[PDB]
Amino acid sequence: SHMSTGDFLTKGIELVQKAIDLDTATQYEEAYTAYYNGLDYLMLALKYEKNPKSKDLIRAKFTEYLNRAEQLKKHLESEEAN
Amino acid sequence: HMLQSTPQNLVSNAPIAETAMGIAEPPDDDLQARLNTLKKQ
Repeated sequence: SHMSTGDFLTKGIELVQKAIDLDTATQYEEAYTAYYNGLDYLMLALKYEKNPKSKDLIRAKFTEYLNRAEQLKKHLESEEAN
Repeated sequence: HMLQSTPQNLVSNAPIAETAMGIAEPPDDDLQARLNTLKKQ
């Protein structure tokens, strides 16, 4: 019922670029949310990608942003408990 | 205090803008597992 016309990869990148700006600004709450939004799009880009070289690059970048988002989350859990 | 230095455990792996540039012109199992964990609460 909806055609999936847009590029999930470039949407994911758009959201990660925003996350990076927020992360740099120490706006970690907002950055964390931006990262996970970006990652949901990159995960779908990965699931549906048919070029193995492209999949390899998407995987490498996904992992990097996921590592960072996980760090932010632990930090926020720490501030929340304290 | 109003301000605090960013903690060293957050500084060290801070992104540079360059990481997300030039990727796209405008194995997966453990990755989806970690994303599932990340989004909760």
